[PDB]
Order: sequence, then C-alpha cells, then structure tokens
Amino acid sequence: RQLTVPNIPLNNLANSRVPAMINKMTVSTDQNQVVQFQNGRCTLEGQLLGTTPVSASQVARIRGKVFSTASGKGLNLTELDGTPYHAFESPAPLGFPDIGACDWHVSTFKVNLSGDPMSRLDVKQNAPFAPHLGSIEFTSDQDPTGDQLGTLAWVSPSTSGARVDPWKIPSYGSESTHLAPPIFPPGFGEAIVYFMSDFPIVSGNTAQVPCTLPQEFVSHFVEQQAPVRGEAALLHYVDPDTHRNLGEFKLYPDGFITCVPNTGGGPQNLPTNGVFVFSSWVSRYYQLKPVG
Amino acid sequence: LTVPNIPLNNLANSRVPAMINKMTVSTDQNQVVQFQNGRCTLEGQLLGTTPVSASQVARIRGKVFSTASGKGLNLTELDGTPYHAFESPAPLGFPDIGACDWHVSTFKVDNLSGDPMSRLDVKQNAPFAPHLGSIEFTSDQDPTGDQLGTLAWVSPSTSGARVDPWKIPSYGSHLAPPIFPPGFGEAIVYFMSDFPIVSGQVPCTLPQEFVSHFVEQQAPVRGEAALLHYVDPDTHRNLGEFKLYPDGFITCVPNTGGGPQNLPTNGVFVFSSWVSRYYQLKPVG
Ligand SMILES: CC(=O)N[C@@H]1[C@@H](O)[C@H](O[C@@H]2O[C@H](CO)[C@H](O)[C@H](O[C@H]3O[C@H](CO)[C@H](O)[C@H](O)[C@H]3NC(C)=O)[C@H]2O[C@@H]2O[C@@H](C)[C@@H](O)[C@@H](O)[C@@H]2O)[C@@H](CO)O[C@H]1O
Ligand SMILES: CC(=O)N[C@@H]1[C@@H](O)[C@H](O[C@@H]2O[C@H](CO)[C@H](O)[C@H](O[C@H]3O[C@H](CO)[C@H](O)[C@H](O)[C@H]3NC(C)=O)[C@H]2O[C@@H]2O[C@@H](C)[C@@H](O)[C@@H](O)[C@@H]2O)[C@@H](CO)O[C@H]1O
Repeated sequence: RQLTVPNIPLNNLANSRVPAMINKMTVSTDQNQVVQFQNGRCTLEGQLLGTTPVSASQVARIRGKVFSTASGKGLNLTELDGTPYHAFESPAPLGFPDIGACDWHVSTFKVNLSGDPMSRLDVKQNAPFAPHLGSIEFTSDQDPTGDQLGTLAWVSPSTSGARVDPWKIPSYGSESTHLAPPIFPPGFGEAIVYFMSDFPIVSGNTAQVPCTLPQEFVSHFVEQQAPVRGEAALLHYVDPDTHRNLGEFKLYPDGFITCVPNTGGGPQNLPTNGVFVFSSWVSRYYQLKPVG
Repeated sequence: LTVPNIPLNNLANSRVPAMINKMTVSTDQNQVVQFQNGRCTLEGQLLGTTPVSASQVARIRGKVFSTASGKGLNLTELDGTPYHAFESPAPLGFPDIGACDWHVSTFKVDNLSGDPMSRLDVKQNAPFAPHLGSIEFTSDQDPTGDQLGTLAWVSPSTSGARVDPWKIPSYGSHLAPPIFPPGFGEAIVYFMSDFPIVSGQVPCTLPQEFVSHFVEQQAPVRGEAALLHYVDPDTHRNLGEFKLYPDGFITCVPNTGGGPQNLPTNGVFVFSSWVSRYYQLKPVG
C-alpha cells in the first residue's frame, strides 16, 4: 500500500484535541518547545497512540456512570460506547480530553427524557482526577444520574488568578499512565507545525487549541495501514485551483508534520485553503525550503 | 473504489454530533426520507447542506441582531465567511432535524470571561428562515456578536407533541432530493445514534466518514451499484451483503422480522465489486 494524505483542504479538517474545525497553521513562539499531546497521535503505519480515537466525533468526549460519596459525586468512566473501561495500556478511555492543568466543563445527557436533559459537569484536575484508574469527580448545578455521555464544552483556570495553557496535558494517574511519547522538533532548522482551532477558553492567552495532526489525517492513516518506506514523507501544500506548490513539509513516521519557517514568519502566513499532497519518501536529513 | 476501513461503531452520524450505535431499516420499508445532511454522491458531490467534516455537522454560526421580540442570528458559514442566500438550503452543516425546537450551545468567537456559553432556544415557526440567512431565538443568557455553536438537544414544538427526527425543516418561503427505496425487497439502511430528544435515536443515511471519503476520492462510478460486504474485523467473516448506490445511500434485503439491526455493530464495510441495478442481495438479519 502506498502512503497518501487526505485530499481535503486545511479549512475542511477537524482539530484532533477539541470538537472544532482547523482555521490555520502555526509554529510555536519557542521553536524548541516539546509537546506531549495524547490526542491526535498516530503513526504513519496507522497505529493509534495515547487516548487518540478514530472519529472527529469521539474527540474530547466523556462517558461514565454517576456515583455518590460522602463528599460528593463522580463518574466511573466507560468507553464512549458504554463498554467497560479497563486500565491497561492507555492513559484514559479513548477520546478522553487532554487539555491539561485547568477546570473542564463537560455537557452531558443521560443515555424517556423530560424537561432539561443536559447537565454541565464541572471537573477539577486535582487529587480525585484519576482517569487512568477509571474515575473522576465533578460538581454540577444540575442533578445528573446514571449513564452520562458528553462533550467538553469549555475550559477555565484551575484557580482564580491563573490561566489556561492548552499546550499542556493532564496528569492521568493518582503510577505509569502509558502516555504517547513527547514530540521534539527534529532538527535541520525544522519547526513542528501546529493546527489551530477557535475554542472557548476562559482566561487563555488566546481562545485557540493546537493539535499536531488533523483528525482526518489520523483516520486516514488508520484506514490505510500503509508501510513506511523512508525516514520521512515529503509533502507539498498545494493551491487546489492553480495546482501550485505553496511550500515543502515533512511528515515523520511517528506522526507529526514540520516545516522550516522563514524568520519572523512561518506557515501562519500561508493561505488556509490549500491541500497537502504526498510527494516522495526522503532521508531524515532532507533540507526543506523555508516557508512564510 | 473504496469505502472507509473503519468499524461501524467508530463512524460518526452525519445529522447529529454523535457516534453510530447501530443500523436498522424503517418499520414501514416504503418510507421516503429527504435528509439534507449526510448527502453525497458516490463520485464525491456534496448535496443539500452536507459538510465534509464530522465537526461541521449540525452547527450554527451567526451575528446577533435585534428583532421585534428579542434577538436573532444573521447566519454566516461556520468558518465565519459570509453566507450567500443562493443554491444551498442553508449554511453548510446547518442542522436538518425538522419540526421541533432546537437548543443550540454557542460561544462568542473572540478574550473570554465568566461563563462563555449561551443556549439559544430556537423554534421552527414563522421567523425561522435559514435559506434567507436568519433565525430567531430566546435565551436565558445574553449572547452578543459572532456566536458559533452546536445543536445540543431537541424538544417538541408545542406541549403534548412528539419529536420525529425523521423529518427535515422548512428552510423558508438545491435541496437534496428524496431517497426512494428502490424495490425488490430492498430497504434503505439507516444509521442510528443516541441523542438527547425530549418526548421522542436520530437516523442518517451515510456515516459522515463515508461522505468525506467520497469527496476525498473523487472516484469514477463504474457500475450501477457498489456491492459491499459487512465484515467481522476479528474473525474476518462476511456478515452480510449491502448495495451502495451512486446517488449516495445504502440498502440491504432484511430478513422478515429482522434486518441489519440484528448484526453486530463493530463490523467493517468493504467494497467487493460493481454490480447491476437489479443484483439480488442475500438477505441479512
Ligand atoms: C466555596 C468558596 O469559598 N467560594 C465559592 C465560590 O468560589 C463559587 O463561585 C465562584 O465564582 C468565581 C468567580 O466569581 C469563579 O467562577 C469560581 O469558579 C470559576 O472560576 C474558577 C477559577 O477562579 C474556575 O475557572 C471554575 O471553573 C469557574 N467556574 C465556573 C465559571 O462556573 C466559582 O466557584 C467555582 O465553583 C465552586 C463550586 C468551586 O469549585 C470553586 O473552587 C470554583 O472556583 C461559589 C461556589 O459554588 O460560591 C462559593 O461557594
Ligand atoms: C410564566 C412566565 O413568567 N413566563 C412564561 C414562560 O416561562 C413560558 O416559557 C415556557 O416555559 C416552559 C417551562 O415551564 C417550557 O420551558 C416552555 O418550552 C419548553 O416546552 C416546549 C413545549 O411546550 C418546548 O419543548 C421547549 O423546547 C421547552 N423549553 C425548554 C425545555 O427549555 C417555555 O416556552 C418556550 O419559551 C417561551 C419563552 C416561548 O418562546 C415559547 O414559545 C417556547 O415554547 C411561556 C411559554 O409560552 O409562557 C410564559 O408566560
């Protein structure tokens, strides 16, 4: 099988961290910044890593059964289809959100509905946040019971003076959590390409969430199950009307994309209607032409 | 030609933001539907309001403006580019769950403070004019400016009534055409998802990833129908035969008293061959 990437323009691609559409590419202000996102992670051969699910509609979702303690309430987590979550070789159930170090606000419904079926579960990333072992605590102004299924609606700071940094991941343990490994900028002047989406972040530097692979790229790799035939895949980002090559990018086997950004610029200066196309297999050391 | 190499339970609904729970046929197997989302030809032509991504499904974006009785939205496309009242029934991705109230959770696309969410309560009555590019709402919050959001739940238009999610809206005073069962014992296959419906699952005719697959591929149609096998991914056994039509829907011949609702929900659809219109399917379920 021959490796391809989706024939879909950037703006029709979904974020792999939050339920939203991609609106631009960028590079990090610190081009040496290392990330360890647990969603949007998939090898070129189609191996899912971390908590990464297959579908865009599994991204940043939570399902579980409500339980009561002396102190309050929690969810005993299940997979999103309701099957049992077993602590094995994943940080959390598939699709579980990976926006670290902040409060989450998750809108859920009970899976004969009457009145208002929604509950907003407010979740702190403090001590009883133990998704790896299979439970989290929440508070809610509503009264959720039983089998609740929902989606991350918005995020806010853990404490009043603080901010939300969407570039961080949670601490899944309460303990080895089987995390997808860190991603380093791989040298040769290359910077990791991040795909950004608008998302309601309260007290963030911006209201945007980065990811390292568009969700449709993930499912494409899973479907295709293609053999890696080189150290990197050279891609062109192409204008779909003129077929002009707008810039060179490298797609690495571990499942992320790089470019060489022009000083003070980068892929954030490119049109957002282009399509990535596989060009050829290249050596790890292939030197890219600068973009932006 | 290929269809997505992905088990059914990892496929998304194309009419609501939810995962596929199961397949079924309609109780009345001659029932005609006209869904506006989840519609795409085999060659990759989007129809109705159907978008490419599962994260565009059943979403609304617009600018808040003042109406006679309160507030409304002047619609835009989901990416914030202007909506033109033209050939589509509405902005791409606009919900198509007809004849009911909608409850849509939105945020202001901006710096945020406090509670950034508004729930827009939308009735499909006189001012509901999505083709022209406007709808009205009531809300217990105070949304302003550029609001982007997703359908959260639905309820009855009036007290005592029931929600029928098999209906589509009236878009106002290029609708995707109806899907007719083709005859010969074949029944349209509907893909069902759990979704919060007060006083009622939501059906669709193509899982969303089938749509992006067709768009992505731009495959030539080389026969009158595509014969698909539904395969157990763990034993690799063929669990049943289905036909995929060029206009973009799927059929089976359901066994009497049964049907694809009796099949496991973790199987994978696989293209087998091109067949003629009247290729007779082995019954399933
Ligand atoms: C118990 C006590 O000493 N104080 C409680 C208040 O903190 C609760 O109201 C708080 O109002 C704050 C703003 O005026 C703030 O909204 C706070 O939580 C909110 O902000 C924090 C960070 O500062 C987080 O971002 C939260 O996610 C966010 N919650 C929202 C926006 O809904 C409010 O209290 C929060 O929720 C309570 C239950 C506790 O978990 C606090 O730690 C949270 O901060 C309110 C309690 O309901 O009044 C007092 O009880
Ligand atoms: C008493 C007062 O001061 N004002 C009255 C309003 O409260 C009434 O609003 C209705 O409140 C109901 C709850 O008691 C209910 O929420 C109703 O809508 C709900 O039920 C309808 C079907 O009957 C739909 O299913 C709605 O989706 C559902 N809404 C939910 C669950 O949130 C309310 O009426 C709706 O909202 C009002 C403002 C109007 O827009 C109606 O057309 C809507 O149906 C109000 C009802 O007419 O009467 C006031 O006097």
